[PDB]
Amino acid sequence: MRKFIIVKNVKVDGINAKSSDITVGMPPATTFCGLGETMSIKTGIVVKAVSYGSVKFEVRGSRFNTSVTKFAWQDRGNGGKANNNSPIQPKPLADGVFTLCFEVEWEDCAEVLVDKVTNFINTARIAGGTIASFNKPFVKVAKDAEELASVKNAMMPCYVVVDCGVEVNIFEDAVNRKLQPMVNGYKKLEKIVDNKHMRDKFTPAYLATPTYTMIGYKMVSNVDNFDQALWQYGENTKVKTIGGIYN
Amino acid sequence: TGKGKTLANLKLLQHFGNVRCSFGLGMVSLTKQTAKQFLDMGVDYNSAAMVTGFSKSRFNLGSESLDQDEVSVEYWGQTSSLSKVFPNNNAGFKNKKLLSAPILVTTTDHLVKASGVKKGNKQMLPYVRCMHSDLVLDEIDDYGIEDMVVLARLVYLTACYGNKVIISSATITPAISNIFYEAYSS
Amino acid sequence: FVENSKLSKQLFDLNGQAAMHDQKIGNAIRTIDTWYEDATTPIAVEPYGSVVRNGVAYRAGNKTDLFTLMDGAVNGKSLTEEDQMFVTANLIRGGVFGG
Amino acid sequence: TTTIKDCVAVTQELQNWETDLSIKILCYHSRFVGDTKAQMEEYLSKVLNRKGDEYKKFVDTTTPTAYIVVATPVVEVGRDFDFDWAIIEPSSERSIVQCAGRVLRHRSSTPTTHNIHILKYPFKFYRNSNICYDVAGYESKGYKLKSKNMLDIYKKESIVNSVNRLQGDAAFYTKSLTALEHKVLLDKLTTDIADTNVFVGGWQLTANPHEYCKWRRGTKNEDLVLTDGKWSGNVTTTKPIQSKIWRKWQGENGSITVPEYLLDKTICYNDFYGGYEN
DNA sequence: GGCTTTCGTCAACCCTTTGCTTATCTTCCCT
DNA sequence: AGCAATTTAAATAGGGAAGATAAGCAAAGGGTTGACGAAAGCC
RNA sequence: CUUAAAGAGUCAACCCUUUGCUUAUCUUCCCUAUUUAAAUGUUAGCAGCCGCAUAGGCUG
Repeated sequence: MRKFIIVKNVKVDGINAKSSDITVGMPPATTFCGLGETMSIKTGIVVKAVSYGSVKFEVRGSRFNTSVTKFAWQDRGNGGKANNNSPIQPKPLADGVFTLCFEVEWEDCAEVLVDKVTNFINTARIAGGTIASFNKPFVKVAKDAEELASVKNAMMPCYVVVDCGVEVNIFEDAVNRKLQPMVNGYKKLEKIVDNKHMRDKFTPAYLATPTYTMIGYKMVSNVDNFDQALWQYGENTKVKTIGGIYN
Repeated sequence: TGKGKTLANLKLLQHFGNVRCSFGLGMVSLTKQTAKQFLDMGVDYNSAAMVTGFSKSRFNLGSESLDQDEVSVEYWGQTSSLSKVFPNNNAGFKNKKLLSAPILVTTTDHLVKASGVKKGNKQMLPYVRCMHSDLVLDEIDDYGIEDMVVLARLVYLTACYGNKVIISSATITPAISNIFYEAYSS
Repeated sequence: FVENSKLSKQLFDLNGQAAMHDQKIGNAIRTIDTWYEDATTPIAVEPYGSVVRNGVAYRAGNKTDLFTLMDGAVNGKSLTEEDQMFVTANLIRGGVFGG
Repeated sequence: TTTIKDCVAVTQELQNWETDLSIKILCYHSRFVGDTKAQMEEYLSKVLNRKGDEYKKFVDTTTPTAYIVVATPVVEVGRDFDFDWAIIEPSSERSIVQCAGRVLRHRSSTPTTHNIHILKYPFKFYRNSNICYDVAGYESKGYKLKSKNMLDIYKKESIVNSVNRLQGDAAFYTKSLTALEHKVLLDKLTTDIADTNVFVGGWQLTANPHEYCKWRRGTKNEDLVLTDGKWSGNVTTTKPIQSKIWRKWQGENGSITVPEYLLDKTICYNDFYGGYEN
């Protein structure tokens, strides 16, 4: 027995489009799983999965180059060079209207759940982008599978993410089978021995290289199983769909 | 089909003694068919009550005297003692046929309101009907899924007062037979 | 000529008044060709001796169409007076004679 | 067939179908006026009665004739009909078993080769390839067949009886009709209380099982009423094809039940086939 | 003893110019 | 002061012409977006 | 606590000029719109004269 809260038409601008070194565009499912665990921390409603779809999404720039951001002189000790233009590190920006659907388990009324999600989203930040606007979130429940599809079709219109898996690698199949690659998680390289320059000193830290899976965009109504669009934190330091690989 | 299912249901009801049952059937014409079977085999209108609550204008032509068919709505019957506690001595013709029927061959929607209603006192008459009478639901597979859910709710409510549920469906799915048994068991 | 008109036969109605086409008249001017092969009746002066009604062209496939006599005259082949008059009649009829 | 405009499409194709066979076409759906509908019922019950040879006098059996009845699921519920053969548009497996029960219902002679020809697809495949069996079937948005081909989801040659419905299979419900049926039946009529379920406890106190679980949940359904030959709303009587109609009963009183979706346009009531989209 | 400023150090390309998908709809039935 | 009738049929066919061309110029810019290493005053 | 955290792309403008799409066309034959019938619904609410009446009565 499943419960969901849907925030439709989440207009967000200033999204850090740099998903990884080789992916620029839509934020991956690690971003929205991070947003889900962020509310698990601030609001206390513990979130299993998030199904996110893109209503609108434009990467700022041309069709072959992204619009770089005019950097500001914010480091310490480079005064005197501040009159000249700051050097640009690559961070593409994008705008996106999203539709989010969080699997939550809740025991109180739907009004306080909607208010808690609204108070989170008013202080949230989708992929480094300020949430410009969002409709009032609404609670829908998936008692059975037809009710699961009711929740699924309540995200209309949006293009959700379905996992199609890695056959050999990322570049090969992106040309061959023409699917989109995105960060489904990370791979740990080395333990980090210096916790002085970090957010926490006690949380263990690892250098990571983003693993990618290959995904497709399908409209949420054309997705047969809603579990193939709900991304959640898998126990391989990755994220994964509940329904597995989309067929 | 064709083996006399409703006659076998009446036989099973009469094996335990005298009959008090509500034959709830889908369609008006299937209730008419079961009423005609009940009339021509052995049951008069002092025990049977065919209830179709729409007053359809489908009349039999050709010969009124040479018909020997077209089971009608009279119910000479016997008024039960429960009519004195209903509003304004139950009602006129229809609710007297509902409550006081020993055998109530009816369309099913006069029985599924026993489980409860939105607005008004329309629950009480099928509730008090199904309290003291058995329930016989024939070909429950032709109903909808929510219709079968509220029919098994009616089965649970009928079993709540010790009455006997006869389900008569050849193409039963284990799921259906199981959930109807679990409703009867609760 | 009509197609989708919900009316079987129209008539040329110049401002309502019944009239006949100028091409009908001009075809009847040039119905002077009595100089083809099976010359029994005058036919309309055409580059092929063609009539829509009879479904045949009286000067096709037998080297007396206007184009072969025009090529011939141009080159030097002396055109017989009747052939010459036919070529001149097609010239005053008009038409594209190139290809 | 499945729905009403499907029935009039099959009828209008068969009426315009040039063949040496003497096809005599009836329409047997539910959208009909009080008089007309009742007349169809009594006639059909007295011509398809095959326990005796009394029907030889209700039809012209002298001349070799194909008496064809194009019907919606109103024939597979509560009808004591006996056809020589049936052609079924697939919507659900219990429809297959019930329309098998309308063939050789009264006789005991076994068929030799084949007495039922199941269509390859429902007609909603050409209108909605995503979902086609939801009309008069247990396919839905939560329970979608992976393939809609009935070679994939049904046996090519099969003895149709109640056995496939009696057995009960939950596995492989996305590529077989019977397991799709059983799946839905255990996933809606489950041993839980939910809110629209069957063990309902705690909610009987509330109005929830009577609002979200509505008995005879249908569409809006307004009723266009024929009063003495004159229709009420946007009806516009029309003329049928008069090619192969065997029996056509006329109607003057009564009412037709039109969904509010089809109220927008004219239902175009006709004496032969009741409601359609034209 | 770092520490913060400014000047000197070290380089060198082969590019290509839209789809990705493509929207949440009625049979029974009786009141 | 509303009443305005019903069915029946709406044409078969033959044609939709090819031959010519479809300019040549000249433009289409760069201006900022550099981090380590190394002298070298300076707390 | 989401490759989290952060960032002003600004500016500027002369698309010019030129032009022959002409040429000739048979739409055409054919033919039954036929037959009915109450306009009823009181179908009119008037003309003088008795009077202060545009109150009320009388006359045919």
